[PDB]
Amino acid sequence: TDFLTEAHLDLPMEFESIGKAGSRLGTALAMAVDHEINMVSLVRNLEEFFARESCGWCTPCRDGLPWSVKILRALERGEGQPGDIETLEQLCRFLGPGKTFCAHAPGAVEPLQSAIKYFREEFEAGIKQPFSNTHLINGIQPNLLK
Amino acid sequence: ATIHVDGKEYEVNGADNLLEACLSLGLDIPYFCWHPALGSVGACRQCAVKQYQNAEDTRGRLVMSCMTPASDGTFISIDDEEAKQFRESVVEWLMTNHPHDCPVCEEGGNCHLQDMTVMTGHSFRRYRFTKRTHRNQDLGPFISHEMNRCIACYRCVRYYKDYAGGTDLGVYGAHDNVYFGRPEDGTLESEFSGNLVEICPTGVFTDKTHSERYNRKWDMQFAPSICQQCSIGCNISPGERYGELRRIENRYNGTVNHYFLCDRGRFGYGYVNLKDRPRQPVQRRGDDFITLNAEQAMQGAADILRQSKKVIGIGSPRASVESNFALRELVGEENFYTGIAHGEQERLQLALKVLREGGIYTPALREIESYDAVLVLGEDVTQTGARVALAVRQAVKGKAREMAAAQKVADWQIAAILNIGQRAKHPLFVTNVDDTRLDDIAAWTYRAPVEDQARLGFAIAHALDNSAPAVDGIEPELQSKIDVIVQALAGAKKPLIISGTNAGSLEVIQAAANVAKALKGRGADVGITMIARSVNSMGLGIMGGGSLEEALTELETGRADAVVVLENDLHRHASATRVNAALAKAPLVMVVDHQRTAIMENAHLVLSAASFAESDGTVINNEGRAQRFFQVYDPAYYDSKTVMLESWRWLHSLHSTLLSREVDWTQLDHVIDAVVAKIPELAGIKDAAPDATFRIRGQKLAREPHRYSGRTAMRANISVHEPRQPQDIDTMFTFSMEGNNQPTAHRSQVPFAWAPGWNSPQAWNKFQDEVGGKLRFGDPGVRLFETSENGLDYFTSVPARFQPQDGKWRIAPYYHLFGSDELSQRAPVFQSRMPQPYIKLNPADAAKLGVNAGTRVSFSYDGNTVTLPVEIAEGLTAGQVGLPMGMSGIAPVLAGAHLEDLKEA
Amino acid sequence: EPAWQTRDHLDDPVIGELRNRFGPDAFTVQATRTGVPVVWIKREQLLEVGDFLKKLPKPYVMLFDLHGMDERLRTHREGLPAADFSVFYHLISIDRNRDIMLKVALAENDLHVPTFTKLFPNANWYERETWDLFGITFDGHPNLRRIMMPQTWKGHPLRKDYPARATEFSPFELTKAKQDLEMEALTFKPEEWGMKRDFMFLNLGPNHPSAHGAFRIVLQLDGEEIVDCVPDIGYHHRGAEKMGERQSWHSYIPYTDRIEYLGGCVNEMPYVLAVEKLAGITVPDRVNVIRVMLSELFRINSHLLYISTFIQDVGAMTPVFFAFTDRQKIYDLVEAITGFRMHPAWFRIGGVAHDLPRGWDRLLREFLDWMPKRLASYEKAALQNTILKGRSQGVAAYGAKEALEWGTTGAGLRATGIDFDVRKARPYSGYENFDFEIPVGGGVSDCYTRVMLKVEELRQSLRILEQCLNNMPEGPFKADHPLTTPPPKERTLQHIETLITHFLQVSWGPVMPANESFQMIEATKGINSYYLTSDGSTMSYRTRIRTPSYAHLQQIPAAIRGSLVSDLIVYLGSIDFVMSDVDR
Ligand code: SF4
Ligand code: SF4
Ligand code: SF4
Ligand code: SF4
Ligand code: FES
Ligand SMILES: [Ca+2]
Repeated sequence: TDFLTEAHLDLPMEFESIGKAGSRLGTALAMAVDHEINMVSLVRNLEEFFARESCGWCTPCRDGLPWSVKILRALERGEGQPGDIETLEQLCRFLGPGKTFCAHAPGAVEPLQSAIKYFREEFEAGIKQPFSNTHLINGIQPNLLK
Repeated sequence: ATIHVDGKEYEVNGADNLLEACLSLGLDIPYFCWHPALGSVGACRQCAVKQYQNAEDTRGRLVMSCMTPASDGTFISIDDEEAKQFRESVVEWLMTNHPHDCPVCEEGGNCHLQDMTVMTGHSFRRYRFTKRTHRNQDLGPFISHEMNRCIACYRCVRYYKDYAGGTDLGVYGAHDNVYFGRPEDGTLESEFSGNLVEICPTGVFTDKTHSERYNRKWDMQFAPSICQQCSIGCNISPGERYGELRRIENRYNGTVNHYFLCDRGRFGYGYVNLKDRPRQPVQRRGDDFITLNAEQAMQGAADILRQSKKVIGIGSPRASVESNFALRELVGEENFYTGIAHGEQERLQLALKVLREGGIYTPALREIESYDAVLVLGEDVTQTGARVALAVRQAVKGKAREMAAAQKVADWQIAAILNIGQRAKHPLFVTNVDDTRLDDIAAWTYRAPVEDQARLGFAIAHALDNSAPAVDGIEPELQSKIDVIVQALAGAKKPLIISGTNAGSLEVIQAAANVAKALKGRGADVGITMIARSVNSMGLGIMGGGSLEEALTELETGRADAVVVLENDLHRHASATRVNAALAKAPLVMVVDHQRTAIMENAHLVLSAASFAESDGTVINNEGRAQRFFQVYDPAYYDSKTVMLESWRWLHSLHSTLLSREVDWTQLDHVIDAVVAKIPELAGIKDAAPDATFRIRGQKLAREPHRYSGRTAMRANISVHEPRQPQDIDTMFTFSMEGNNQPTAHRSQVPFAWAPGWNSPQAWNKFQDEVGGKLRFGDPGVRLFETSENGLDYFTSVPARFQPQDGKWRIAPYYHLFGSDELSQRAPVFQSRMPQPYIKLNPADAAKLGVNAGTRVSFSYDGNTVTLPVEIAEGLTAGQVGLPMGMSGIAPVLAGAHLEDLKEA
Repeated sequence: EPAWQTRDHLDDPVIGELRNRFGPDAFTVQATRTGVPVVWIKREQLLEVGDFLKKLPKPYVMLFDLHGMDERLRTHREGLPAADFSVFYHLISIDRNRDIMLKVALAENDLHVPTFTKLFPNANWYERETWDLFGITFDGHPNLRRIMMPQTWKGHPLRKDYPARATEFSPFELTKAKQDLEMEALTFKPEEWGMKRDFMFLNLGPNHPSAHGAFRIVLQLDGEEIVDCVPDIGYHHRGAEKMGERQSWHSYIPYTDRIEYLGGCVNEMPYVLAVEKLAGITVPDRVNVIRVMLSELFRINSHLLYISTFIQDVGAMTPVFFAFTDRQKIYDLVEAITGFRMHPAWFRIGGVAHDLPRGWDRLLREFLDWMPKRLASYEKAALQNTILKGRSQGVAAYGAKEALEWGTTGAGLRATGIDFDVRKARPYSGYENFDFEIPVGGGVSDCYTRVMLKVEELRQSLRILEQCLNNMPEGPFKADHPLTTPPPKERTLQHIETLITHFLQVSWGPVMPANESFQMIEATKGINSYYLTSDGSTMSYRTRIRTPSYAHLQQIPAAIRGSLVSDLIVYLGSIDFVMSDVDR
């Protein structure tokens, strides 16, 4: 289920009330996160669970939850690179209902998109390195894309 | 139904899903996990389109087109930006773990994953992390395993398990460590494991035999040919390079063998590349082997034939219709002998009489999958006609298909079909001398001698129709099982009776004909199938002639002093001692053959004939369909001293030089017209393929792809001057790229499938009118005979029970897919796959002889004491001894033959 | 809307004029990426449509192109009229700065069109070539004879059912053709050659001791005066368009190099721009600047060759040595950049093969310092010589009307005073970002006027090189399109998606979606254009190459008639043609 802030604490625990807030009522067993917990680490643990509990049937969950896991691991260690949060948002919008075979992957990406929506400064603080996908090959001039 | 794709109206079939409907219209949707034969499971999520509720809808929703029915008035969009971005993202997610392997991967240039990576327009990698790896397994001598290249599309497991009925391949592991293979290293047990190399869209399962002498797909020279390894007649595309046959790909025939071969056809092509094949005519002069060219060999052969007083010709079921006819014309109709035994020829003629005179429609191989009950009598189809066993498996799963259709579940939603049809299946009753490979799905298996199987068939025919002759001496529990078979067959809308000549019994074929007649008399839509032995067995039976025994007596009595043996080793159809004596007594033996046989030691002349890869011709398959196979390559292109001609070309030039003292290297269409004029029963083979004047808008049909490479360097080590392009006067194909292979060309013979953007075997979708259907403008091949209006009579010759007599031993045939076909045995890759020859014994009989499992016993037949190690066969009936047919020394004429002096060595 | 987008051009005023004159059902408008209105006209209305376009208020005065197409194997002909064959007519209105293609459909059996020679006199050779390569008869043509193949040739090579590869060589055919060449002078009939009527007959060729090729001219002479002359061409026919139907989109670039062999990258440019139109590729600015650099360097190379050849034809022998030293300097820079001298094959679909090597600006600066003093020396030593002026001025002059009616482009058309350069009128490859003038003549196209216009074009190309050296963008040398062929090499060598794209693009070929494109450029000798038809495959369905040397050689008899033979030699030297460009 999606994370909610303290402003949403004055909301009735009904399906339709939490639905319009941008979350799900779910099992109605709420879990509270204090200020001491880094949200990047918490969502990394959540995504590690959701990526190791994939059944491997369908491509977006099976091959996109580990990509988000590795991105969140890089953000945890400060090794994030530009385009990582954009990749997380693309994963969130491309693992929704209908895109994947079952509902495990939308429920996987709901806390990720909620944490990006409400706590983007914690995710932006993990990007410290410039983007580097290629290493220089001697004798070959690279295509310096702008 | 009516759909609207990207604002354009289309009329489709409402029973199909959206992906196959759009691929049938020429639209390009990327896809991985869907197959036209396997159904839709919606795993890979590659086929995503955007569906709208109505015409005035803007938002839409992403749906999987393989799982979306093509209902009437369905509005979708393929080129929607969101759908394109999602398909690119799916390809990118597949590409995150893919190995940097394309240069050193055997699927390069033939890869569906490459085609769909390019088709989505995804060429920039923004993934910087590590990629998962996997160890590889050893899958045997045929399939090479490379698990890193997998995209987890689940096609292999769905095909091998849900379609092929195999058990040893599966999916293991979890979330992103899914593994596809066997639980341990070992050979893939299925007889149809070779189709994994075309089912797998990546390089995980590859042809190891091709991977030895690997070349890329653009470098192959292809031809549309017919597989020569049994009588089914599956359409194949042999591809060659550098003068040797490199690969056998499946060629799509929507009426016969649509997407699938068997492993004998796919991998038993290695005999073509053997270095001991005859490549020049060789004449014996004392102890000298003089190599001749074509002209002087023809002159000397015709002179020696002219001095002879009577020349006889021994044909073969391996040779084509044209070559057998050319031998028949050379030696005369009364002197022509079919090179098979008298019992084999009698069974073949009876099977042909049942097929073209019994009044019962004989289905094609594709049409077998629509029957509601199957009775296989005495024929081990998995070892002799394997694709018929695959089609029988499909017909068996037809009951689950019908149960799912009763619940309004679409036919492409395969998972729901298998869920509804848990273990309910159509009735299958197989009879054999032992257990068959269809026993896992058979409703009942009858392990009995051939007489007892025939008596079971006659009892089934009598219980279905009381006009049929009755059987006396049926046990009450056998009678109960017969009654079970009778109520299963009588309640079937489309019953199918399969038999064949491999059982070695005439009475089995007679009983199958009686069952089919009894079902026909009740008003059922009964079909009958007869499995022959060799590729042109039905053609040789239609041509007719004497048996091999008559030719042997003609040689022994001295009435014939010249014998011409065409593509026959003569040891698989008669005893070796008698054949050797008759050939040593004959003052002239001329063997026209393409394989080094044992009878060329005493042959005066050996004509280096061409195999199927180097020749054109026509073959009649087990259902009486004439099919034209085309030459793949010219053998004289790389080795200019190679004189290797068609067998009909050799024999026609020999006839011309015998008559007018002048050679005549004729054309194929002339021999075809001669067959049509002389033999009216083979008049349909004119329409099997168009003649050599056939053009597509004035140009011929290309044998090699457009990007065929190295044309000024493959022969540069011999000479820097480029040789002349080999001219093809026999057929409409050319030995070059200068031709047509367009998927919209008005033709039925397609050498290989390639469309731009579709380099994989998925280009056959572009070559069909609808995917998974027929070839556009019809499938190649024409049925020779129609169904007769009136059928035969009931065969009253009911055999007695099998009596185990002391001293005698009835030989039960044990056919093997790798080892019973002669040319397939000659293939070096089959030597590892083929098993050690085990003589099969009952536990009671082995206890009577005191021999255990593995000890060697020696038996004598025709004065030949040979030794074999014993394997215990519990399903065998006492008084019988099991022999592996076609193997080293065990000719297939031993089926039903008695045996003497079975003693421990 | 990018420049490569498929347009129908229904907003062109010529479409409205044609609708108002002939009715809305008289023709079919085809949407293409050619950049021009493509209009399928019925065959019986072709002559009146051409006359109506010739009599417009701002008329279509030039027949730019005329050729056939075999459409029997074309599968994606949606929205097109039924045609086994077709004939297209490309017409240019200079006053409108517009152009229109007219297409006539033809059935397989009825392969005859009315001749266009009455409306446009330069249609003669185009119709001869279309008959030669397609078997399309032109009714009313004066001498419809073969122009590329010999007269004793069977079949039409550009048809789809004609085998492209070389036939097996035979000494019998060589001996027969040698005997035919020997008895050609003995049994010469001046009726099959299109001629009529003390009238000497002479053959100039076939071998010619010059650098523009080897071709034969049959001269009819009254003493020294030339009464009539027809050229025998096709001696240098390499079948380049048929090879366009046989190579992939990527592997055909070296063949585009050898169309005219003094141009190199200038010849590569229209082909790669047309393929990028088919691919939907908008190349970045650095690609445009690099391609302009190489085109201008090769333009200077070709112009130096042309000026040297003209001076040597006049009779001075030293400036060819000096300008070949200058050509060596240019070749040093080109060898450093591309790796080759005269056929670099360096342009790619989406960019160039490599980046510029580190240090190229030093060689460019050295050449830019070397060139102008040498050019001034050439002028003062040979081009201001009064003997050269007497040999050149007033020799084979024509006005703007003769240049327009014969399709003459390049320095001759601008020497007639018509300011029509492709780099300014219809800009391509970012030529709008360079400041350069277009030299024009006074209204009369002499040999001398053409040579001095080429000198001024050389100076303007030096100016372009100066601006490009002072202002060089930093960026990619290839576009970021999925159809950029090949992809950048380092990403190919370490990324699997790029490796897959590279694998399929170099082996099977890049898949161009089914469309028609066209690119016209100002080459070194005139206007060079590529017209490309893709049937959705990895090969070109049709590759039509319009070259200016063909039009200039067809203009040869209309300008040298009544002159001497030395004047003919000077006119040949001042045309700036090569025979490979004529025959291709
Ligand atoms: S989304 Fe569901 S079906 Fe798809 S792989 Fe994940 S757990 Fe399996
Ligand atoms: S399976 Fe296909 S994409 Fe993968 S390495 Fe092989 S050719 Fe390349
Ligand atoms: S091994 Fe091949 S067929 Fe099987 S899931 Fe992987 S990619 Fe698909
Ligand atoms: S079933 Fe018979 S014809 Fe078909 S591939 Fe196998 S051996 Fe060949
Ligand atoms: S093809 Fe439809 S999801 Fe795989
Ligand atoms: Ca042949």
